[PDB]
Amino acid sequence: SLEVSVGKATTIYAINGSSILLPCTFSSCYGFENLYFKWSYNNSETSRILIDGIVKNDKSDPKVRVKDDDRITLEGSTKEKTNNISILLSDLEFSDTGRYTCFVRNNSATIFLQVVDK
Amino acid sequence: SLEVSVGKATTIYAINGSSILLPCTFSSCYGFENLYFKWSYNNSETSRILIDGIVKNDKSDPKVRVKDDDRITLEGSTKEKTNNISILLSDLEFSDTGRYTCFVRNPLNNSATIFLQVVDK
Repeated sequence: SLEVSVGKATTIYAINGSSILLPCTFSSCYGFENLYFKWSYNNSETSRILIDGIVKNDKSDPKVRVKDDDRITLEGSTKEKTNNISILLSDLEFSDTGRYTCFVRNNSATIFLQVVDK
Repeated sequence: SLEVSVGKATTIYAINGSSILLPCTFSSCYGFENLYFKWSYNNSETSRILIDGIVKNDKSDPKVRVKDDDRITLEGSTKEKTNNISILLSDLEFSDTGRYTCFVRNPLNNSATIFLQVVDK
């Protein structure tokens, strides 16, 4: 049915030492089987995988495949209207400032995360 | 096809005296004809209309119907992969801080939310 979005990208400010939710949802007009998704981190120096996973079908919650940061928790859920593959990043440091890309296969969203003191 | 979103809501910080884009896009697997949309401001006693309009079809850019703030410009466009009905709010003041809602109706309905915080810096 009729869906709305604030876009494929946004900027989030988060507090040093705290946690933050990196939001991403997806949808398909023609269903899906074993959908692959991946969260990655980019800054001007380095790039790396954070977590990836599989959404088996439109009635199964996302499941983690590999994870490269213990501070990350998958916070996904599969419901009638929304396929949620958001992640929680805990114990933030200033070095966590950067671009977070969520890639979905069988498109990409971008979170610009800025870690601040207050 | 395959779409991705950062959600139906976000928070945007903007600078006093400047401008800001309030983003919203919509999608319908069933398509649409003469889709109605409305931007409202919600941190008052009663909600204040900002601008509403119509998207005729998947090949026509959004068009303004009524507008209640001359500081607002529709920045919409209709392309193959994206139905954009964002607006630009110029000449920001601190009183512009609040909740912005973008409502869409297909002749069901849905709504996206922008929490705008105006700061001096």
